[PDB]
Amino acid sequence: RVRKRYLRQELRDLGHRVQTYCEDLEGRVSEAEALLNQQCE
Amino acid sequence: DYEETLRLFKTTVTSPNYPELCYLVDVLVHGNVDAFLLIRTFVARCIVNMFHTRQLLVFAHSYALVTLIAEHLADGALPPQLLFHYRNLVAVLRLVT
Amino acid sequence: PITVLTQNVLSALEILRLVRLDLRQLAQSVQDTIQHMRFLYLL
Amino acid sequence: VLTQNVLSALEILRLVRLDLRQLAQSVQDTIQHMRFLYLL
Amino acid sequence: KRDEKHRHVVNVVLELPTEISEATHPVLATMLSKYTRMSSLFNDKCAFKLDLLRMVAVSRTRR
Amino acid sequence: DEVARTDEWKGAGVSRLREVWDVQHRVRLRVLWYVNSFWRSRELSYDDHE
Amino acid sequence: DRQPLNPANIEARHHGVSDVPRLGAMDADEPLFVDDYRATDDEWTLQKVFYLCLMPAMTNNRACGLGLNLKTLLVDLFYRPAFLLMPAPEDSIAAQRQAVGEMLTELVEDVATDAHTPLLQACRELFLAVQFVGEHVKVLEVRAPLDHAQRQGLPDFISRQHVLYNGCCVVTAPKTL
Repeated sequence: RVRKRYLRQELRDLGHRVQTYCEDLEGRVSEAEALLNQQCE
Repeated sequence: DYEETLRLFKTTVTSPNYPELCYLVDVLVHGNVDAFLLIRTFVARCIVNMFHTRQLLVFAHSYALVTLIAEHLADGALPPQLLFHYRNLVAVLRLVT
Repeated sequence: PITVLTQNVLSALEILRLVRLDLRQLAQSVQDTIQHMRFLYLL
Repeated sequence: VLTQNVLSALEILRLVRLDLRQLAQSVQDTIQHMRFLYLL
Repeated sequence: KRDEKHRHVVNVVLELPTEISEATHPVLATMLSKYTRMSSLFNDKCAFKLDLLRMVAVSRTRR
Repeated sequence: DEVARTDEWKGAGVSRLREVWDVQHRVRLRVLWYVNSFWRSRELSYDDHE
Repeated sequence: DRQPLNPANIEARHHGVSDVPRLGAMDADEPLFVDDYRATDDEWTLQKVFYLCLMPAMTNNRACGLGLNLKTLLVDLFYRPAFLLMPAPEDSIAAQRQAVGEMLTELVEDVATDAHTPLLQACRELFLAVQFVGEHVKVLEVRAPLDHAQRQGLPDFISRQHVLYNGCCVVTAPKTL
């Protein structure tokens, strides 16, 4: 029971970090595409 | 005065020939608005037929279905008397409050 | 003698679209996988 | 008026690749952590 | 090969009669794409059958 | 005059409140963290190997 | 289960989306599956009035609670080629009865069908609601200390109270199911 609970907690923990990193990558690729298409004046 | 509606409810909930699919549609709907609105035409036909073929008011075994019929199936669909029975059940709940 | 010039931006737009789909699928697939493992074994 | 901007963005996209490598290493590290500890 | 896995998830798991195929049932295609990504749960085949029922239901509305 | 540790302890205050369970997840208690604690000054190290 | 539901052990149901892992956990007890919606205070009071005051008065304690094994029920009920191959038939009622199955025939036919709606049209109309299926019946234990005015004498009295989830209130024994 202890092991299952701790594994569940850690596995849920990493998914949120995955979400945040995917947000970072989405924003950065949008920035790259935007600056390639059109600059900001 | 809600005594006629309560007489009908009394005969309904103590009737051994209460339809068996009412429980199934109850456990399908969960008191979810959207699941009801999808099944909405189905249950209206069901209640009208079960009121004419036998003198009982089906889907009266659950709070969710009676209040959903009262709110959603009042735009027509139901005859006004049949609708008034569900309206009166909800009015009884308000009066107890 | 015309060796280097600006690049087509439509190619980069398609590349960005593919990356964006990849990002949505990363997030959703990770969440679905963790949930499937949780419900199958950790309950 | 555009090539300079795309290379000046590449100057940060290199750091982005670095962060991708860092996150992948972290994910593998967490999986190894869990696999070692919690699977008796 | 994927042919064996899809034949399994169509005949052994989903027990779907041969008269229903991929050419006939596009929602079955979109579901088979995701069903085979999980290897377990093949024992309680009733979970997959009900899921295909509810996906066919969500597909066949008027809204 | 001179400052007292009591007044700056109160003024510096609390900024953390964390809920911790025991290993077997029987009981929850809260941990309170203060910014004036001598804990902050030491800059000692922490680690967890597998 | 043994322990109170933590905020993370309450899972949201995804309707209209494939949810096979939830369907595998229909008989699982550790996670609790819910809709997005939470009952307000007012309708909470009305639901209590209906079940605690109206129903036992009108039935004289003749009601009971049951749960349906709706996984196998809905599978063997709707897993026909009639429902799987729903077109985006107005045959004879005999062929409709054969196609829709014996159980759905004796369940729906005289109940929810008019001259505008044959048996199979009514059964298709019912089949749509299957997309919101939900899980198997559960019984939950509710623990609550009383309000601060009732709690004063015997402060350590944790009241306990049992409720039915994914269940029905029934007034008859279902013959067909």
